[PDB]
Amino acid sequence: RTVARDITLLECVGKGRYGEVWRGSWQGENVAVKIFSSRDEKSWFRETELYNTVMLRHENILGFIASDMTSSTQLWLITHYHEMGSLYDYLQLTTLDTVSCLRIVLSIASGLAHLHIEIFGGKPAIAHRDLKSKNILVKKNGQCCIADLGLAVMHRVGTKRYMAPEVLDETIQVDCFDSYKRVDIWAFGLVLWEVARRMVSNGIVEDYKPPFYDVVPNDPSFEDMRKVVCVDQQRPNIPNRWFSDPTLTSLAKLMKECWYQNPSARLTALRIKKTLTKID
Amino acid sequence: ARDITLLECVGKGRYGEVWRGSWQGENVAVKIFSSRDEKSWFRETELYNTRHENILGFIASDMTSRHSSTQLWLITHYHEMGSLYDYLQLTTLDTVSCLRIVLSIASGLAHLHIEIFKPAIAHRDLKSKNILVKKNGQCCIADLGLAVMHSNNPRVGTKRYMAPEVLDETIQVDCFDSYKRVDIWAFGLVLWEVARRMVSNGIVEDYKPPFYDVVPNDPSFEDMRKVVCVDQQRPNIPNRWFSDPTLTSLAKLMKECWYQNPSARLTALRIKKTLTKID
Ligand SMILES: COc1cc(-c2cncc(-c3ccc(C4CCN(C)CC4)cc3)c2C)cc(OC)c1OC
Ligand SMILES: COc1cc(-c2cncc(-c3ccc(C4CCN(C)CC4)cc3)c2C)cc(OC)c1OC
Ligand SMILES: COc1cc(-c2cncc(-c3ccc(C4CCN(C)CC4)cc3)c2C)cc(OC)c1OC
Ligand SMILES: COc1cc(-c2cncc(-c3ccc(C4CCN(C)CC4)cc3)c2C)cc(OC)c1OC
Repeated sequence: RTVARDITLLECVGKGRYGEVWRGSWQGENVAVKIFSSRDEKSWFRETELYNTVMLRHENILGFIASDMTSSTQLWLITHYHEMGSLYDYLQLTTLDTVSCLRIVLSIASGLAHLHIEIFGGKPAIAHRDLKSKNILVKKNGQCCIADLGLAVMHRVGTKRYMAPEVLDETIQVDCFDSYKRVDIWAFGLVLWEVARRMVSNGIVEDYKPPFYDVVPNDPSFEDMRKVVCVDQQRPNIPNRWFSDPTLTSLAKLMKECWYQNPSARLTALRIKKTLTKID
Repeated sequence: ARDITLLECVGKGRYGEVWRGSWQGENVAVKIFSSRDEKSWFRETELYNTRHENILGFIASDMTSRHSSTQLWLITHYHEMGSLYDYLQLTTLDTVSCLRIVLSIASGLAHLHIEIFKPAIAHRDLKSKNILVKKNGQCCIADLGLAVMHSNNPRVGTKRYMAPEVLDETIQVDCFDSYKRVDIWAFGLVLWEVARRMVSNGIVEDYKPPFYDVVPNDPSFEDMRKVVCVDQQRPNIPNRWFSDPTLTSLAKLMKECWYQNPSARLTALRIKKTLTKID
């Protein structure tokens, strides 16, 4: 039999330190091709090792197609393609209503709970370790999927803006898998804040801002972040207008329970999921 | 043109399957791994991320999945003439062919073993089936699925070729030098398999695998341990070899691969040097 490995690279939809993401075509089908830089080659190996250990298949987890190494060395990760792009891009120039806001955040919680839970007979527990709005893609059915398991760990390293206090102050209990779950929940709390801001209530909505936009520069340093999160113990602002909306009022409670300095006190993904199904 | 056509199965076993294929009008080899061997696929892909005339040449490595099923591919150059194990079955050697083969294996292994500033690599599964014969009469080493790097769970490769310290599980698991030493033991056995097939004074031995005479067919780990560790057996040197200067030199080399004390064994580089001195 023939094995069609020909993947046409049609347009570049991302270019960073990680390398490049291309919209590609394989047998008429849209695929996403991440071409890794030498800088980021370790992320190809860790993600490939993860998918070689457990083939994750979930609505809210970016769909794996292939890992390819070709002879210098070329490292490609091939996934399902989501034309609407990242949540980060989508929130820039889209507002939400109650239904579309809750659909996004419950799909993210569902993806994250699925990563975090050990399923027997099954999958190991997985912590993502780089959860942010850029690593969440928007699907046409209004649900989201979590992308980029390049830093993931199965039972410091992530984007500085989203790092939990225990990462920034190096108190993270590195011997405890639960520590990495708790770091994901912190970041989930920030993403929730970024989404809730874009949900309209009483004709009011906040403009898109990244977490801590008002207290750190662009490309905050480790020290910038540690002073805000660890020393001053600052948390993102909850606007007054949220307290006139029952949904944003319940989401405010939820995000604050993801932001405790004490990691053990934070909600679990499974608890967040239960709470989000009782909202509306 | 990334397209690959699978033309015919050249091998089938617990490791999976290997296929002669076409790719850009060139012959290639395509290994599709068994589910059992997924960790080897990943380890080999890591190794190949680190090129040499006597190492199986890498083209590509792929993990593919839809739904619950995964395929693991390794694409390499194709060697028409097959494995050394195959080649030795119904070919005899003269002095020049015999040394060319063993000097090329020693070169490949020296290249694996030596850090370039490429890490140091111990193969851990050296055997005639994991060596391929090139048209120029030289060989290349294949199968880095168990290979270890230096700038992991059980102690196991192919039973018949396992070093005494592997069979009695006294091997220094944390010492990289231990893994090089296991390669030299197995290389000694490959030297013996090859030398048996070199004609001297109108005499040649039939192809036999290491320990053919002293263990049951398809020997167990206990079987190998009994003969290597308890009975202290080594492959027999046919007396006819001692009439030949080359086979006399090779018999001396392979005994310096077979000391029970791993620290006593020659280095790949010393074997390369000695084989370069022999004519
Ligand atoms: C190697 O590389 C790539 C390959 C492919 C690709 C193209 N056609 C067919 C396949 C295929 C899948 C499964 C079987 C068999 C094997 C197991 N048996 C039990 C029955 C089923 C055969 C063939 C693949 C894997 C796509 C790629 O990209 C999307 C590849 O990467 C560039
Ligand atoms: C986070 O990480 C990964 C993401 C993806 C991925 C999958 N679908 C779609 C996209 C995408 C497409 C298009 C835009 C923009 C382009 C400009 N304008 C027209 C709006 C749209 C953004 C994003 C991406 C980036 C693939 C990956 O790997 C192959 C990723 O790495 C795991
Ligand atoms: C990697 O990606 C894609 C691959 C393919 C594809 C192409 N040929 C053959 C296959 C295949 C066939 C059969 C088995 C199984 C059947 C059950 N049992 C008997 C074991 C063997 C597995 C695999 C696939 C999955 C199609 C895709 O999309 C249409 C892919 O997505 C881009
Ligand atoms: C050991 O290891 C790997 C080997 C190879 C490989 C490369 N060239 C040629 C071959 C070959 C061709 C043909 C025969 C013939 C011999 C006589 N006849 C009765 C049976 C068939 C044998 C062997 C192979 C097996 C590829 C691999 O992966 C791509 C290997 O895995 C690392």
